Amino acid sequence: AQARKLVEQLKMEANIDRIKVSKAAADLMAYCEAHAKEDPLLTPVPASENPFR
Amino acid sequence: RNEEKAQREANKKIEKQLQKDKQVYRATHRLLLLGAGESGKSTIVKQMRGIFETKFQVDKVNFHMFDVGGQRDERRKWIQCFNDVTAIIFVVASSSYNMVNRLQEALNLFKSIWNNRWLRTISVILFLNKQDLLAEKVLAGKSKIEDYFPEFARYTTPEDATPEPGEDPRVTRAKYFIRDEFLRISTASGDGRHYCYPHFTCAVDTENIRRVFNDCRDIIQRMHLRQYELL
Amino acid sequence: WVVGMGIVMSLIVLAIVFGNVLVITAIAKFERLQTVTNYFITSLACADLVMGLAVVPFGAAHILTKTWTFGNFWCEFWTSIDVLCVTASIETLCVIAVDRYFAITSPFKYQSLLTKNKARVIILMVWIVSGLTSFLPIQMHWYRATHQEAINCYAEETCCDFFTNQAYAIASSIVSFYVPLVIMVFVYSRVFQEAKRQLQKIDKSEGRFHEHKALKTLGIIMGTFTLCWLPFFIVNIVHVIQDNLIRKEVYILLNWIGYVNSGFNPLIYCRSPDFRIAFQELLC
Amino acid sequence: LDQLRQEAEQLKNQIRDARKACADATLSQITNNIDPVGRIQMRTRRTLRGHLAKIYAMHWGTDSRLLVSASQDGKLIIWDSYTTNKVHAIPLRSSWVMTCAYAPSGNYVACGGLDNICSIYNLKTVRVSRELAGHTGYLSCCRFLDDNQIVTSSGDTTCALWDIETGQQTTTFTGHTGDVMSLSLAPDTRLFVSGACDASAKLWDVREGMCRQTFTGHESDINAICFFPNGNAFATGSDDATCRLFDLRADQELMTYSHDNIICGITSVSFSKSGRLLLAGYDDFNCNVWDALKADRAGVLAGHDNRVSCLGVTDDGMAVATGSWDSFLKIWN
Ligand SMILES: Nc1nc2c(ncn2[C@@H]2O[C@H](COP(=O)(O)OP(=O)(O)OP(=O)(O)O)[C@@H](O)[C@H]2O)c(=O)[nH]1
Ligand SMILES: CN[C@@H]1CCc2c(ccc(O)c2O)[C@H]1O
Repeated sequence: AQARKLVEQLKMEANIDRIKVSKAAADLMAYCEAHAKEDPLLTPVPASENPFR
Repeated sequence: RNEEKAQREANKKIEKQLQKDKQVYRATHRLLLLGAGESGKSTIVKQMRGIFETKFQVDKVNFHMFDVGGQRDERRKWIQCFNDVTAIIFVVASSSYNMVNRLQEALNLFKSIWNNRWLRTISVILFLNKQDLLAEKVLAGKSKIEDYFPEFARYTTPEDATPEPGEDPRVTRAKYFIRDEFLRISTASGDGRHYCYPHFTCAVDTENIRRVFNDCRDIIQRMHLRQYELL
Repeated sequence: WVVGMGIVMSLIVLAIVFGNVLVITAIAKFERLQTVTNYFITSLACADLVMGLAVVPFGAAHILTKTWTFGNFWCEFWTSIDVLCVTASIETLCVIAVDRYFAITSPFKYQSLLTKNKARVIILMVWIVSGLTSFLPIQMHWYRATHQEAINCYAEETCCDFFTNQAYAIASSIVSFYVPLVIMVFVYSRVFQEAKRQLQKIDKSEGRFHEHKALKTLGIIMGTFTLCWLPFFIVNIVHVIQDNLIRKEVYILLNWIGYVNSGFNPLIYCRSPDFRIAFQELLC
Repeated sequence: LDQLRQEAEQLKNQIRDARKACADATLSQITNNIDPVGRIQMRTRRTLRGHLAKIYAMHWGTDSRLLVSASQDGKLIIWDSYTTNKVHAIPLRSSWVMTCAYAPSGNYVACGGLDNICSIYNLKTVRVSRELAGHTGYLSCCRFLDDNQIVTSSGDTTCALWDIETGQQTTTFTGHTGDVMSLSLAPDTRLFVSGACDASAKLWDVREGMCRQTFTGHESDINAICFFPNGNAFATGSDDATCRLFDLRADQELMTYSHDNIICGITSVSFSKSGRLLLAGYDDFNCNVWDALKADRAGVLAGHDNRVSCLGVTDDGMAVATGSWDSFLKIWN
């Protein structure tokens, strides 16, 4: 009943495709390394360019 | 050049308005109305007059009340927003000691509210409502307290307790027994920060507006006395 | 011998300066401590710091060397600043007592009656009244004495003493000590009555299931002030009415016992947990 | 009937078996040869005053200059970070507000609270432009998906997608059990997540209107959630003093951030521009900075006299702002 929707809904979550954890970790590490030099919080900027100084 | 001059006027106007509004914010005292089901909050607030508000003034003092019956929920998480109120008003139906039990649920609710982490320093003004139906049930009634609360059988009225005029001893004994169970929870874990103020009010009574005023004044006086280490 | 007294005086000066500078720094640095009541306390701390940095060291030097080695103008300035500090370090206590009285007896109107605007006006008025009875009668020669010893000592620039006529001696005492004393007594009596009534209410309400703190607090607050300052202002009036009743040494001793009160105010008015936490961080 | 309830479990297990077979290693094992970023010290730059009561919400502007904030005295104030001078002061009909938002185009501002009504204001005309009603509980968050449609989550275990022009709900999301505390939109504004009060986070589809995944890692209420810049991960902060980084494609968590000296809940979570530093606000009146790749603490942002209840990072990644119950806003850098 209400359960049937629940059964149907849960069955829906079963039929998906999953990738290995190593691939996801490699992708996250690659993104973080690629954009590692374009943020001020990690790498401090010269005091001239800081607008709050 | 012109930008700073333009911004200065706006800043000055906003600051002046905030300075004006600070006084009216500080003047008013906020209360919270919280009661059990079928207790009688509506008649009390009506006699006083998803959210309901009320503003009233006594002796040139502004009070401003908050009913929260809209989001009534089994689980309360909006209780965090109310840690800055002056007092909490609790309305409980005294005559419903055998129906649905209901008084046990009310006592559990009071115990849960009392020991909340965010409401450690908030007092409670307690109105034991429906005072006439209780007398009607007690005076020659089929159902008596000992049947539902076993401890009532041995209990007797305090000697120093002062009964009202023309009151049967049985009614007074039951009425004080009901109050004792509520005060027992408060005295257990108070530790001096907050107290409880029991009262006996019906629907017809109209002097509650003075009781709330006096209790708020006493609460503020006790807070100020304790702050300076004299109490 | 002389050195031991010298050794003490240094400890007194160090304590008086250190406590007050710590209190002022703690109040100034932290945002939480700013309050309407904390303006009076910082005014008192500033007055005590001025006293302990100005009048105690020069007086100690004079008593050790037994001869004033500065000019007449300098010791006149010293007398004026000493009287100013003494008469400004008591009306602040009176104002604090009155503020507590308003806060306790009239809780609803406390917010409206005392605001950040009125506190500055009150402090300025108190300081102006204090400086009106110190510099005006001393820089002008209205307070000077007439008898032979005083006029003989006035011209000499080696010794600077304190000789006054009856009028100034009585008037300064009335302005500085007794008027604050009666106000503080009446205020604390009313405050004690309020606490007694509230304890009676609580005991009547919930005595079955379950006055010392107020007595101790009032006792310390009144006793420190009265014991420190009361004996001096009796002999101050006495030595004028009676010519030879009181010697010089007893007068000097009572006066120096009076100065010690400036070293106990931080230990009395700054025992709140907020102050303790604030001291923790600044200290460490 | 009975068979149907029984029928479901073979399904729950298949899910568990698939997730267990998917895992091959832990994120810590791979992320072990990276040089640490080192100790990080942040200093206060600006402090904004003017709120008479405690603060619940704030939201940085799209231009990285302006921001909005709400307080329990019933007042919305728009600031200017550079010059620290107020711009607007909008009074509120109800004194209880729990959230606020700021339009991407900088033309509208939304706010809602304990009354079950969402309000919208027009900055460039300041009068109420639209009021949205239909929820049966208090609101918790609201985000402008665009200039014409807003998505909100309420305390009645539902979320909705509104239409400002007509004022009626378009799609309704259901499936949660307890209250809903927070949400965040994807960078492409096609998917959004939520954090429920029953220790579960779900990934929704805006266009379809149906749930796609569910994560059940935590143990207590989930109070905040933030979405990874890449778009394939998100971080949740619960009331049991832990943070977790999940993954949509792997459909399971990777790392956890916890320490033995804290027993306080977490009220806010945010990322940096590059996704390396994860900032969380605690009930100990201070803030902590983590390392998203190593679970090693890298700094503390202290200075607030009461609990931290709001946190945000500029779109240009120049500064981070904090709000606390002490009615003060601080700009760190
Ligand atoms: N005998 C008696 N009846 C009362 C009293 N106060 C309220 N009632 C009755 O109790 C009924 C229900 O209480 P209401 O006054 O409606 O308050 P309520 O909104 O039901 O209270 P909640 O359900 O707790 O919100 C009303 O129809 C009243 O007639 C009282 O003092 N004495
Ligand atoms: C140098 N000692 C002075 C002498 C007289 C005097 C003092 C303080 C307050 C007064 O009102 C006085 O008249 C003493 O501190």
